[PDB]
Formats: sequence, structure tokens, C-alpha cells
Amino acid sequence: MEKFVLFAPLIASLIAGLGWRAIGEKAAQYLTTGVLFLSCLISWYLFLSFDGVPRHIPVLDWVVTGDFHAEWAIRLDRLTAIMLIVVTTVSALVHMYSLGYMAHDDNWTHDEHYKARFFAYLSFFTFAMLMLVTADNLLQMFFGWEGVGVASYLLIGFYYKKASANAAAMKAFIVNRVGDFGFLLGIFGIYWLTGSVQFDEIFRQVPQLAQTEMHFLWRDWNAANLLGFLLFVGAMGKSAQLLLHTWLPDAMEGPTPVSALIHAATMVTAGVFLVCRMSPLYEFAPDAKNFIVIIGATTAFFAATVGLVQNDIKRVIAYSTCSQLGYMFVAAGVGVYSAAMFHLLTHAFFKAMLFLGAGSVIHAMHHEQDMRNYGGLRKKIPLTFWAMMIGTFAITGVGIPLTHLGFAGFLSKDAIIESAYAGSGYAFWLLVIAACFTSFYSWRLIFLTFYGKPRGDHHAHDHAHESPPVMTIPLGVLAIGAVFAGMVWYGPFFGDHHKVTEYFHIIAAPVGGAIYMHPDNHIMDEAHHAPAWVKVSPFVAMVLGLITAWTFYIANPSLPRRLAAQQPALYRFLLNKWYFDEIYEFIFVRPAKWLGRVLWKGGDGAVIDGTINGV
Amino acid sequence: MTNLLSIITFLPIVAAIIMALFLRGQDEAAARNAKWLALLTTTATFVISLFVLFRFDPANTGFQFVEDHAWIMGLRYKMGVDGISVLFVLLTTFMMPLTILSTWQVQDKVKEYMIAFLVLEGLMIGVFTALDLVLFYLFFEAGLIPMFLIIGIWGGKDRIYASFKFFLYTFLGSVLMLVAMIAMYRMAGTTDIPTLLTFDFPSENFRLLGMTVVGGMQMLLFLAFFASFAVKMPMWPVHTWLPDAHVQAPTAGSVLLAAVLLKMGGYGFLRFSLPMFPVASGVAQPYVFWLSAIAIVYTSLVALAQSDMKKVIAYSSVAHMGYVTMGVFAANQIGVDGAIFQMLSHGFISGALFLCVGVIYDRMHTREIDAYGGLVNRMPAYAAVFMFFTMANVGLPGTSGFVGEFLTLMGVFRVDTWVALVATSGVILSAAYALWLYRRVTLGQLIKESLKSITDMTPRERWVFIPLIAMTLILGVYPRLVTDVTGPAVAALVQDYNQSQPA
Ligand SMILES: [Ca+2]
Repeated sequence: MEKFVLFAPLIASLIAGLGWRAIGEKAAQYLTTGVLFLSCLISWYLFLSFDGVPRHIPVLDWVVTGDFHAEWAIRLDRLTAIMLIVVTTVSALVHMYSLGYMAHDDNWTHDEHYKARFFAYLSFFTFAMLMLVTADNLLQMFFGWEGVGVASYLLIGFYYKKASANAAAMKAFIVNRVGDFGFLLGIFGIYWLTGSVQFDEIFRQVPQLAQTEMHFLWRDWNAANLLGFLLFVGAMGKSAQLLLHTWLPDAMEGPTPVSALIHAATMVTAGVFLVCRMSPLYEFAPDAKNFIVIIGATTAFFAATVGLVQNDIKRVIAYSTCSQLGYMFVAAGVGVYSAAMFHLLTHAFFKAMLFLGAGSVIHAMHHEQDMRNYGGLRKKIPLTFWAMMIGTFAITGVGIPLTHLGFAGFLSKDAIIESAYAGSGYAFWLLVIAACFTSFYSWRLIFLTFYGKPRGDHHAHDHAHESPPVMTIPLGVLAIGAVFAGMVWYGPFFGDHHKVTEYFHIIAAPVGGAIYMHPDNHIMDEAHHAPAWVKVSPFVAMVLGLITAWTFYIANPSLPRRLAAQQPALYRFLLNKWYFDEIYEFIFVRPAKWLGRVLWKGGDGAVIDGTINGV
Repeated sequence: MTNLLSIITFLPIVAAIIMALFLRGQDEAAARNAKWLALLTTTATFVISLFVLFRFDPANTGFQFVEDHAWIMGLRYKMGVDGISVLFVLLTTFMMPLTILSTWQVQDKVKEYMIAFLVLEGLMIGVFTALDLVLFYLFFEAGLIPMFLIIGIWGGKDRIYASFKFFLYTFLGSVLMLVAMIAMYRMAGTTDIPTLLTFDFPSENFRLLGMTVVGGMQMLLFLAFFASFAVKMPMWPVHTWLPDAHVQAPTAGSVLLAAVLLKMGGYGFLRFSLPMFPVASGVAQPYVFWLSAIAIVYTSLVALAQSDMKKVIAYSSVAHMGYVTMGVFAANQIGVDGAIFQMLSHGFISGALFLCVGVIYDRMHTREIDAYGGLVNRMPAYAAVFMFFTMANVGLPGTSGFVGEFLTLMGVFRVDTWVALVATSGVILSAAYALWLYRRVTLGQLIKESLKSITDMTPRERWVFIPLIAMTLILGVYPRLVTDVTGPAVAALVQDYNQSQPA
């Protein structure tokens, strides 16, 4: 039954991708879509019926060499069960949503066939991520890690006739390989220190790792801190954290349904999953955890500032994903991993709705993506307007200030900000400031596209009409999670320590549980005792951003123009995204090409062959 | 059946002799007969070699199917296989039928083209079965003759220079090894490889000219064998023959050049260098680690700067063999098994990639990357095959490419972390040039007049790739099929190496 969830999407993708000419594109679309809904149904049954006893389901031996053995296997615990419903539910809805969104695509002439290929990629992308989350060993985790990398490369560059898509897909693959550089080095170090890659066997030896010095390069390091850092480098790339983020905003070149799947369920969340799955190690690696907090906090602040000035609708949401993952890494860094997954679970709901809602806006507006030509539209697409409004309420953290009554992101974000206050003063202030920016650019998105006067060309505005039911029903389903997910799961994830202990079935060896928290780790308890001003600070930051956005686009709509003139250098800085792409071209891309040419003509040509030909 | 290795070795050569004698005519019908006879012979050799594979017993680390006969000049004709060489025999016999099938559209001197490949097959097989020191050298250097003519006759515009560089540069390396082999013959009193695997060659330092020879006679013998195998592998900086020979050769010649002939360098290290010169191997380990690390970074960057599609694939091979050399000299269970798996894996992937170059070369008669673009628009099947083997080339998990790279890197990490870090950068650099080549050739829009009428892969071209796709996936998902065969033999080899190290 666990195996069907894992392998049914793979079999459907192979049939749809390779054999649609035999059965037809329409049948191939239903085959993939129907299989995900069956897998999603089984995923929910596994999640709701889980009894807290982790299960191991062998499949096949993968790599066996001397004392090294890694197997194809399924591990089912609380941590996996959470990821099962997230991956299959969002993937299933994207399949259903895609049936209408890709019904007629202008990127392809009538001669070209694309529908069956698109649905085959979605099913395989799902299979890759299901392999990542069910992994019982680090090696199978790497397979799913690289599987989503190649599956994303196929989908970002789906429109292969566009150079921008091909560049973005290539960039995403290469930047993620830089992350897998560190992740591979972590696997090598873990195996030789512990003699295993299996999670349970690793976690048994973690206490001894914290007292072990391992030589790496020019010096000796604490084994736990070094291996924690190396594995996090892999997570930075997959979650598009600072210095490894530039690929995510360029991934918008793919079809909109791909973005909802990449940004909400599969790729970005994998990095957070790895840290939470490896919490037994990080709880014994204090210095690795500190680095995770700084990167998480800085990414949360960085991506929030950049999104303030973006004019493309999908790029505003893309940078919001980078910012939101910054929050999750702060929670994990301070040692509260349930809060990190609580936000991951709620984020999957309302983020997937923001992209699918944005796609509906793009779908209605003749595939225009620039918010400067989206005036009006509140009345022309009512169901898309309310789907996006609920998503904004969730992401901005709308709720009753001092209670536990509010939208999904109200409860999961306030859990992290309280944890940050008890964990890091640096992180706490960067998170509340970033929360203020989150409200501004979220409400800037709503006001620029749904309010004001119809702006831009009038041909698309007059023809704007609501998307078909096949596209709106998935939005409705997600809205159910974007409203009740936070209140439903607040208790099991963050509410009560005893309740959290049994839910995750958590110095003794840190084994047997979905997550581990060290006995000396009390940040979760201190978070509940945070002062009132700390608990309400997210709300005040939210209102401050909302009022600023309202004063900038509804009232006195000339303020955004005047301010940018007053501060032109800073405006260019944010608009150009802090110039990371330009910097990397200067330091990495161009020097690498120059070095290769010099080695080719200087080394092989003039020095080596020059000598051989000389003699 | 009792002479099973001798049959697979000399059946391809015997068939070539019969073909030369009794196959008359030069018209198309004569050429058609030659192609079929070569295909049936190569297929027969593959089927016979499957009997060796399926009756092979991995637990027995000694040599199996051994046959011994008297020979000339006091030497013995001895053949046999163990867990280290059995899979290279099957690789050689597996690629030959596919290579012949790919040459089905050639019309220039077909009978001689079939004869050259049939003769080459027999000589390539003997390298992996010989258990006599001189006999191994005979097959090792005899293969240079047919390949010298394959490049010269059916090669590109610079084939005359490439053929001479390939022969003389390889011949120069091997003659030094010949003198070392004679010395081992004189010291041990035998050319029997099984006997030499247990002989203790002196390892005490002595002064030769103005330098101390750290490792004694073992180091002198090691260097002679290293010079031969380093050039064959090839290692950096003795690799510059390869971008000439592999590029100027015909498509089929390039398949065998990269898929099989390169493996004779890595197999030599596992058969002679470590088993027979363990002290010298331990001393040379630091230098071999850095030569291999440089090769990965150096040739990966050089591949990124190529304007010629076949030169990207050619330079990719040197980078991949860099992993093999590291794994072999890491001299632990994980490194050595990874090295063998990498060598076998590179055979399928590199062979497929050269066949991918051939598919579009046969249509446009140009290897320039800038001459193509948007082939996916007219060539759907080719774009899918070319992407699959592009992914295998960058070591994507699930393909056989990942397993070999992962194991060699982990074995080296145990010894030297600096080398492991530099070598591990290959994952970043391989993706850079491999994906850039695929994009520039296959993706984009079709805007050139010369490509408006290009055709997709024909049924025969597709069927050549299907066996290569299957093997890459099967070993990527179930590598135990290989590590079970090589496992016990590598463990015995690693144990001997450790026992021989100085105390
Ligand atoms: Ca020995």
C-alpha cells in the first residue's frame, strides 16, 4: 500500500510519456491524474491512521560493496507521513488544474503534441519527491534529491523553443549541483565516521560524533558540526537559500502549474525536510545550527526586500517562497523542528493556491504576467480574486492577535517568530521586519492587479473571464487548507509539548522518533512563555505593511513613483535583485569559460602538444 | 567448450580470414554479404561469451576457464578470467555487435571495414584473457595495427596525423613496459601471471644516476608499467593523442576507441600495478591522486571551451577516466569496485554518445556545434536518446554513471580529503558542459535552412540504442549484478595490497 503510492506515479508517467500514441493524449492525461488522486487518497489514510510506530518496507538492494550497503526502501514515520499528504495532495490538484490550464497552449503549433509529455513530467516529478521523503538511507535520499533536479530541469525548460526557458532550466540544474557538491561530501564523511548511511544506524552514533574530531582539508573539525554544515549546503541549493537562490526566480519560465508544484511541495521543501529528518545530528551540532539560523534569517530578509519592487506576478510569488523558507530554517536552527514542518505544511497549502490563482489571472489576461497591465479584474474574475485574497490572508498572517484563531500562516509563522525570540535576537528582528515587508508586497500584488482602474491594453481587459471549473475547484480545495490547516494542526505541532511528543513519537540515543530535540533544548518551552509584545509583534508588522500598501496604491497612487525618484540607487539595487546574478557571471561563469579556453589553447595546444610536436 | 576463451578470442579473427579469402565481389551485394557475416560472427562471439559469464563463479577468486598450452621461446599460451577481467570480456563482446549494426549505411570499402573490426575484436578480447606476461603484451600492442588503419582509411580530414600520433604515442609508452616485463621474466623465472601475482619483487631502495629510487626495483617496474597504462587510459598530461584519434576516427572507430580500448589502461593497473608492485603503488598514490584530480578539472574546463561536438565527448572521456585512476589507487574495497564499475559504465555511455554524434553527422556532415539548433523540433526520438545519455554522462542517480563516480569519490575521501573535494567538483563541471552541448545542439527553434528537412532516427538507429539504454538503467538501479561478480575478487586484491605495505 505504501509501495503503490511510491511506484504508481512512476508507472503512470512511463505509460503516459512513452505510450500515449497507443492510448491517446486524453487517456494519458486521465491515467496520470487518476493515479495521483488514488495515491493522494492512500496518502491521507496512511497519515490519519498512523499509530506512531515507524514502519520499514524493503523494496530492493541498491548498492552493496564491502561494508557499504544502501537499499531501495520505504521508511514511514510521522515525518514521512506529513510529506506524503503534502506531495500527493498538491501534485494531484496540479494535475487536475493542468487539465484546463494546458487545454490550449499558444507556445505550440497545432502540429506539435505536448499534453501527454507535460503530464508525464508531473507524475515523474512526483515520483522523484516521493522517493526523497520515503528514503531510509542517505543514498536513496540523494536519488530523490537528484531526481527532482532533473525532473525540474525538464519542466522549467518545457518550452524548449524559448531560449529563456532553456537558460533557466540549465541554471537550475547547475546551481543545484553546487549544493549537491557539499551534500555528497557530507555522505562521504558520515559513512566513514559511522560506517553506515542508514538513518537509524547514523542516529545511534550521533552522540559519539559530537565528541569526535575528523580531519577535513587543512585542519581538524568537530565531526558533528562539519557534517551538519556539509549537509546543509545541499539543503541551501534545493531550498534556494542565500547565495544559492538565483535559480528559483528564473524557474518561472516554466508553465505556471509547474511553479505551484516546485514552490509549494517538491523542490524547495526538500531542504527543510532534510534538516528535520537529520535533527538528531543537528541537535548535537550547535555550530551547524547557528549557521542555519543566520542563512535562514538573512534569506528571509533578503527575499522580502527584493519582492517589494518586482513587476512580474510570478516573480513576486517566487521571492515570497524564498522568504518563507527562510522562516522554516530559522525554526529548525533554533531547535524547533515541529514548527519548521508546521509552516512547511501550511505553506504548501496557501502557496500552491497563490501560484494557481496567479496562473488563473495570467490565464484570463491572455498570458500577460506584468502587474502594470492588470488594473481592475476584481469584478471580471471573482473566484480568482477571492482565492488570491484567502492566500494573502494566510501568508500575511491574518488572525485575532492574542488568540489561536486565524488563517493557516497566522499560527505557523507566529510559532517560528516566538521560537526565534527565544533562540536568536538577530533572527527575531530580521523575521519581524521581513514580516512587515511580506505584507507590503503581498498587498501590493492584490491592489495592483485587482483594484484601481483597468490599466494597460483594453483588448485583454474586456475579454477577461473566469477560468473553467477544472481550474477553480483545485483552488477551492486548497482554500480549505489555507484556512483550517493552521488551527487544525497547531496543537500536534506546536501547541502542547506532551501532545507534540506523542505525535512525532520522540542522554539516550536519539533514535526511534521522527524528530529529536536535545534535553538541554528548551526553546520550544520558552517560546510559549514569550512576552505579550513578542506574541503580537507579527500582527503589528502585518498591519504596518498593509497600511503602507493601501496608502501607496489605493490612496495617493503617486507615492511609489516619487519615493523611487528620491532614492534611485536603492531602487535599482532591489530591482536588480542585489546584483547576485551579475556578480556570479563576473566571478564564475566568465572566468570558467576564459580558463577553459586558455587551458585548451595554452596548455594542450602550446605547452603539451607544442612539446610533443616539437620533438 | 573446454577451450571456450580461445574460441571467443580467435573466432572473430578466423572469420575475418575467411571473409578476406572467400568473399568476392565489390558491388553492393558483396558489401551486403560482408555486413551480415560480420554481424553473425560478432553475435556468435557474444552468445558464446555469455556461457563464460553465466558459469563464472564469483566466490572463486582464482582464475577460471583456464587453458594452458606450450608456446614459442619458452613462453606459455595461457588464458583465464577472474572477477576483475570477466566483465571486460563481456563488455567487449557486447559493444561489437552494436558497433557493426551502426555501420550499416557505410558504402566505402565495406569488406575491408568489416575485416578491420573483426580482427580488432579478437585482439581486444585477448587482452582481458591472457595469463602470460608476453601474451598480454602481444594483444595489447597488436590492436594498434587495425585501429591505425581504421582511422587512416575511414577518418576525417586530419586522419593521417591522428593515426600516426595514436600509434607512435601509444607504442612509445608500451615499449618501456616491454623492457620491464623482460626484467620480471628474468627475476621471477616465469612469465606466468598467476605465478607473478605472488612473487615478491625486491623493494629496497638503491641509487640510480643522481636520485634515490624510493621503492627499489618495484618502483622501476612500476614506472615502466605506469608509462604504458597512463598513456592508454589516458591520464593527464599524456592524453593529447585522444582528442585527435577519437575525433578523426570514423564513428564506429570512436565507439571502440572510448568504450573498450581505454579500459586496457585501467585494467592494467588492477592486474599488474597493484597486485605485483604494492609498495611502489603505495608510494605513487599521492601523485596519482593529484594527476587524476587535475584531469577531471582540467579536461572538464577544456571540454567546456570546444566548438566541435565530438571534441566535447572526446574530452569528457579523459575526465571520466580520472575517477577510475583515483579509485584504483585508493586501494580499498569501495574505491576499487567503484573504479571497475566506472570503467564498465563509461563503456555504455561513451559509446552511446559517439553514436549520437554519428546520427547527426550522417545527416549534416558537420561536427560544429553552431551548425545545429532546434533538432528536437524535427528529431523527437533523437532528442530523447541524446538527453538520456547526457544525463548518464553527468552521473545522474538511477543511471550507471552515478554509481561509479560515487564509489570512487568515497574511497578516495578515506585517504585524501583535498583530492576528494577537487574531484567532487566534477559533478558541477560535468553538468556545465554536458547540458550546454545538449541545449546548443538539440533545443531552441529550428531557424536554419539546412536543417529544415532533417529526418528522425530510423528504426535501425533506434534499435542500436535500446540495448545501451537498458544496460545503463539496469546497472544504475541494480548495480549488484556487477559488484557481486567483482566483489570477492576485489576483496582478495585489496587484502594482498595491505599485507604488502611496509611496516
Ligand atoms: Ca602480489
